[PDB]
Amino acid sequence: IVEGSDAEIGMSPWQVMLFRKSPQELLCGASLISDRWVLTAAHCLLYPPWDKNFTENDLLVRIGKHSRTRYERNIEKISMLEKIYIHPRYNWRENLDRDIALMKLKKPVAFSDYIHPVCLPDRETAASLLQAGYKGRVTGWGNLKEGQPSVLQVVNLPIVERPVCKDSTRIRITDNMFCAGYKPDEGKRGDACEGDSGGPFVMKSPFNNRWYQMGIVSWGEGCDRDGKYGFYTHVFRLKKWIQKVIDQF
Amino acid sequence: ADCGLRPLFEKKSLEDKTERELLESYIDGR
Ligand SMILES: N=C(N)NCCC[C@@H]1NC(=O)C[C@@H]2CCCN2C(=O)CN(Cc2ccccc2CO)Cc2ccccc2CSC[C@@H](C(N)=O)NC1=O
Ligand SMILES: CC(=O)N[C@@H]1[C@@H](O)[C@H](O)[C@@H](CO)O[C@H]1O
Ligand code: NA
Repeated sequence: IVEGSDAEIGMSPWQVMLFRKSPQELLCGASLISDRWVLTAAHCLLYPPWDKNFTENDLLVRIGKHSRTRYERNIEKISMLEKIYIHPRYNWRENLDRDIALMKLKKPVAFSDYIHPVCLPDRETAASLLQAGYKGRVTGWGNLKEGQPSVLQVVNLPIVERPVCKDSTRIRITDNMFCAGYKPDEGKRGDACEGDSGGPFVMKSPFNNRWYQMGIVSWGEGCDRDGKYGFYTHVFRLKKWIQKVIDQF
Repeated sequence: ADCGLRPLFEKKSLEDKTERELLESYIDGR
């Protein structure tokens, strides 16, 4: 996270760390949506241009952590993964369209004060909240500039108009993504950086006070560049794929 | 049916340090 701040303890109880098994290396953010399903970005698992094709064997997730350094005894958990599911129409070649992946935990995790699932956006929350000018929140342990934090970092960022997202890049953007971040003339900064990929973009509903995950940190041109915006997988638009996978398996 | 409600904040009627900035963007942001 760039230009964020330290999270309060338990501020993001749905946070998940995606590690490569060996050498043990922090790869990405992720999010807990139930006692055994974790949401992340497909490109955290499959990106050929970096010779990246992980399987369930290669990875672990750590849940409930707060300080990347400190080992939080009796607070943090570790889970191997049973299977991973990349969206079939994931398009890594052209534009990272449908940058979304599900990971099933080998054994379910126990909820606690520090481990709690986020909501998937329903149709009503999606229509009221996912609008330009409304701010969401991004969290992760990625780089602080384009420099690794101890404690989870958090930043709030507004959603940007779709025409403005399109004109910021040559990439062919789709309705399965949205972009967020401040504009150069709004005098505030902030963005997700590498390491933060696959982490959640959440918004708190004023209707019922729950937090919903509207986005997955997907791509951007560097980090926190003027006139550039973070791009986020549009979680609600891929909810039926999420639901078809979870019911199936 | 318990998603989105944080043990250490919503469940304790405690507000985190920056969530108000989000609520206010619903007023000012459009
Ligand atoms: N989420 C944020 N807001 N901020 C952090 C973004 C870091 C940034 N994006 C990634 O890490 C995403 C993917 C996953 C692996 C690296 N990816 C990129 O090159 C993807 N691309 C878009 C793209 C999509 C599909 C096919 C090709 C591309 C072109 O590349 C980002 C991009 C967009 C426009 C112009 C240039 C770039 C490359 S810029 C440096 C590069 C790197 N070497 O790290 N990427 C990043 O810095
Ligand atoms: C995506 C790719 O390039 N190769 C994968 C391979 O890594 C995986 O182990 C196997 C499962 O079907 O086959 C392909 O899906
Ligand atoms: Na920017």
